[PDB]
Amino acid sequence: GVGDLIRKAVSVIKNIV
Repeated sequence: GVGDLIRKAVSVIKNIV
């Protein structure tokens, strides 16, 4: 469900920060 697909994105948000 939701949360697994978003991870790929969220994880990227921190990768830069």
